[PDB]
Amino acid sequence: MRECISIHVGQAGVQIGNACWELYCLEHGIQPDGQMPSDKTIGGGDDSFNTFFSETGAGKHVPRAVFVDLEPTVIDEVRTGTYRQLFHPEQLITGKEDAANNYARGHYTIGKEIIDLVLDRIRKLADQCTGLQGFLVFHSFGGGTGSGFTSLLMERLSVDYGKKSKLEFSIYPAPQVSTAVVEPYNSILTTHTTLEHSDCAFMVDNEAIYDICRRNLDIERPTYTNLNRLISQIVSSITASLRFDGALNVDLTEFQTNLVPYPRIHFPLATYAPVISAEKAYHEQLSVAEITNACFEPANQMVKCDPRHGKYMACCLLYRGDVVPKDVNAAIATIKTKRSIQFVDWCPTGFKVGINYQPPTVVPGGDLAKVQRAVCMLSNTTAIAEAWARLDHKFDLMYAKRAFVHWYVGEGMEEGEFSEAREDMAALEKDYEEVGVDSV
Amino acid sequence: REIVHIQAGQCGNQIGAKFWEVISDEHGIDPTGSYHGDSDLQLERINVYYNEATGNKYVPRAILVDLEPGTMDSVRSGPFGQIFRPDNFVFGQSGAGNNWAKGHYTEGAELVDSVLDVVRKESESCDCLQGFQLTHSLGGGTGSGMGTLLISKIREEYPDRIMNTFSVMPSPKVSDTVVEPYNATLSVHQLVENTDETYCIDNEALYDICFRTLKLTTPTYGDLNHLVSATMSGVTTCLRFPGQLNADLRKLAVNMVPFPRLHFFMPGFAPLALTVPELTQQMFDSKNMMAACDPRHGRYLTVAAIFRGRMSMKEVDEQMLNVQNKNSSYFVEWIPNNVKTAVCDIPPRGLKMSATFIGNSTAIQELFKRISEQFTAMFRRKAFLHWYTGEGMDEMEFTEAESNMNDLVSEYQQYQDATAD
Amino acid sequence: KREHEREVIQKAIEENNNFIKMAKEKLAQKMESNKENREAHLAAMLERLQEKDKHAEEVRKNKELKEEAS
Ligand SMILES: Nc1nc2c(ncn2[C@@H]2O[C@H](COP(=O)(O)OP(=O)(O)OP(=O)(O)O)[C@@H](O)[C@H]2O)c(=O)[nH]1
Ligand SMILES: Nc1nc2c(ncn2[C@@H]2O[C@H](COP(=O)(O)OP(=O)(O)O)[C@@H](O)[C@H]2O)c(=O)[nH]1
Ligand SMILES: [Ca+2]
Ligand SMILES: [Mg+2]
Ligand SMILES: [Mg+2]
Repeated sequence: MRECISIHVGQAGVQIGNACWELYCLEHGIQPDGQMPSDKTIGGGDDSFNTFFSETGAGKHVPRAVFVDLEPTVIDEVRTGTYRQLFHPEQLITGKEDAANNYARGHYTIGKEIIDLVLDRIRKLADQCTGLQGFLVFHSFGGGTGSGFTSLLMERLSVDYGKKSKLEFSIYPAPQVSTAVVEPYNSILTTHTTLEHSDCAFMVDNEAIYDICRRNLDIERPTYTNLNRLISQIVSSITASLRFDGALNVDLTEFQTNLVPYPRIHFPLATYAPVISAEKAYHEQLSVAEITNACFEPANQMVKCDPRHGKYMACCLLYRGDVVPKDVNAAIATIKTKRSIQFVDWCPTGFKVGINYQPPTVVPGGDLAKVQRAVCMLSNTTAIAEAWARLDHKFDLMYAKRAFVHWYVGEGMEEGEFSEAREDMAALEKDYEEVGVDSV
Repeated sequence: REIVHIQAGQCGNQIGAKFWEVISDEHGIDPTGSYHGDSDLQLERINVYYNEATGNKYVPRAILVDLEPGTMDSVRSGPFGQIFRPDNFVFGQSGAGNNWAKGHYTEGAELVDSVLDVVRKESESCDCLQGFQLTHSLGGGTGSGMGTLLISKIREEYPDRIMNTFSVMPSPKVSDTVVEPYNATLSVHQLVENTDETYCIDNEALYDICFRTLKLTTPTYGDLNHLVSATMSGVTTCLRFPGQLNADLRKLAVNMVPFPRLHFFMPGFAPLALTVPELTQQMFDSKNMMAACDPRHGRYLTVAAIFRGRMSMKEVDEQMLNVQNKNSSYFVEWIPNNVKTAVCDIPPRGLKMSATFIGNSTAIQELFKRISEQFTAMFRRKAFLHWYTGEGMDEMEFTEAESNMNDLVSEYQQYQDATAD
Repeated sequence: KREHEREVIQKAIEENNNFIKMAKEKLAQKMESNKENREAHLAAMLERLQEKDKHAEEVRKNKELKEEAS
């Protein structure tokens, strides 16, 4: 049983954390006070759910998590909210002044004042682990803390924990819910500085999630709460193999072996199904084949891009709930005979499958129907590079005029770091091009 | 968190007092400083502008400044006159005689240190100071000359805090006359170097709005100030109520100021059936601008829009996208997604819904060009210069101020002409 | 074969330590370079403001010399 420590950084990171931890508590039978009646071993144990939760002698199950933000008002709502008894106060860390949507303030000016306390607090979590597997880091690309403080933290974690695994859930910006004109700057800067310190990063395009909520759940104008509930289901699908046991369960690290062909090519595309309202789910049971088919519909992806116009280097299916391999195999054979699934020539074309038998759960008063079976597809496709292309283009438009650059230079940064970051992005786009070219 | 408010000179104190009355009402604070409101949303961010004293009393974090006692005494008798902190009145006797030099270099210089003592007191007790806002006019002597001096002095002690001004521009249509172009130009010279964000409140525009739109043949300062206060309430709502966008002064500046000198905003308001499509058309129309400039004569570098009241979020998003689509030529192409929108549930007093507009448009040069013209027609004849040399200034400083302001104009033109390709 | 086995694992240790070291030194250089840059920015800002003050004195001294002529 290898522990995983989650770190939630900045508003997006923290609010997604709220949604994820509430959902995990529901999946595991853990109450808002941390009590878990079904757990018979008191004060400790090596059950699957212990990778994510520690236990006190008082029977409280405590998330192996730190929440960090540079201003206090988002975390204050955790401190005073429904799940406030879940966390020890020292796991929730706040400053007095935010990064003002400025990577430089998050990474240097404001961030440097709290970084040591954050690492000290993470260290206390790690000291309670007998075989720490790694970290899961939740953050936005666009915010000043999400971008700059996360980069600083990832650099420091590489120093303090070596090549111990670090996975990200990264919120890629969309204009429907963006709050800063400079988000392209922050995105490129953080992506550049974090690239070498991250083993696997799952990007979540807020526009893809926004459009799924509008279209699939009929939400007129999605809020963060709508987005975050959807995002937590996806995050849960991804971490379920670490949190539950089972015969057909396959560990996330085993998928990772297939998902990462080169250190830099480590951004899987997630697609999730079924996303459906209670009103439409009623009397409409969605078979293994229907949800599997939905995985190859680009409308169901967490990042907007078109895999039909790229090449696959890996395809993984993470099923949960009422699912048996026979039906999975039939469904896959069907997809194979009818879809544009083209692999690069240096990779095998088999889909890697895992099944966790614990069915999905929903939060009370949410938008998603409770279903009997769900699936998250994780693929490594050249198509994901479109997301970088779009962001890099917005960066170029502004940078050619040095618009807003003075806000960064004023906090001590140099133009040199902008061009260095931009060139690393250009090289990344190029890397994704090369892996798709046929072997000579 | 905390903002410190400074009001200087006659105009400064008049629009300042109106500002506190209006927002005190929005926040449910009565004139004695006691809260009697209905919504918890009124108090969530009350600390931005108010100090809490024992007795659950709220005291504006406000400092009142003038080189004569007149307006200040008027304030103390006003409706909310007793709400202010008595120690925060710092008036002299000399007066400034509508002379920037007197406010900036001599008279104002004499009173400035006692003002700083109050600023420092208010600042020291702040959990985490955001920065400052100053209300003043640029046409007189105290607000203009001493106001700019105060900005300089405060920056020296708080170089890492945001400096925001609400600056009332002079106009012959309202004019206290006659050296106003000198005062204004000398002022703008200071604002260009030493503030982070300036709201250009243009008397030329307030007049044309009262006269033409409101149908007031004889507009008083009272009528002008209703416009000013409605605007000021609007552009501070994202600072005063919970929310996501431009929720503090630094985040606003980072969204609004692509180049450090280009920080002069054209504010707008609506209304002056009232649907979302109608609010939207109105807040973007030249007639609703508080600065005498036509945005169809330049391009928008950045925009903030604030909608207030109960309305469809979906409808707002659509109308805002529609405005940009249909008017794409008037938003620079090389700053993507440069228009941000906020919606606050709490409407201003006496309206079901309203919209406030904050624009950084290269068309603001029409305002500076108009001042520059009036400045040069006097300066070329060296008219009234002795009022200024008589306090120790050389012509050089006039020449420099003129130049810096002409440079500002050229810089707006440069970015207006800029292309993505 | 045992000698090769020993070299492989030592090589793995050496590269992990070099990675950590490289990361440590680059962070230190960035934070140092950043601090110096930021302080220089603030210093030039204050030095401009203290010139404004020098010019203000110069102006009042100037009035005092033309009120003596008179
Ligand atoms: N999906 C999702 N996105 C969010 C959420 N909150 C903010 N965002 C997005 O994150 C970006 C803004 O960054 P934030 O996380 O709010 O900023 P921050 O990390 O707190 O950094 P500073 O506020 O500058 O200190 C924008 O793209 C927002 O749309 C959230 O709860 N869910
Ligand atoms: N909008 C508005 N403008 C004013 C008001 N009072 C004065 N002004 C303008 O302010 C300029 C004169 O400066 P003023 O503040 O009165 O002089 P000061 O006391 O030296 O700062 C002129 O352009 C006036 O039209 C007011 O209450 N409202
Ligand atoms: Ca146990
Ligand atoms: Mg934040
Ligand atoms: Mg006057």
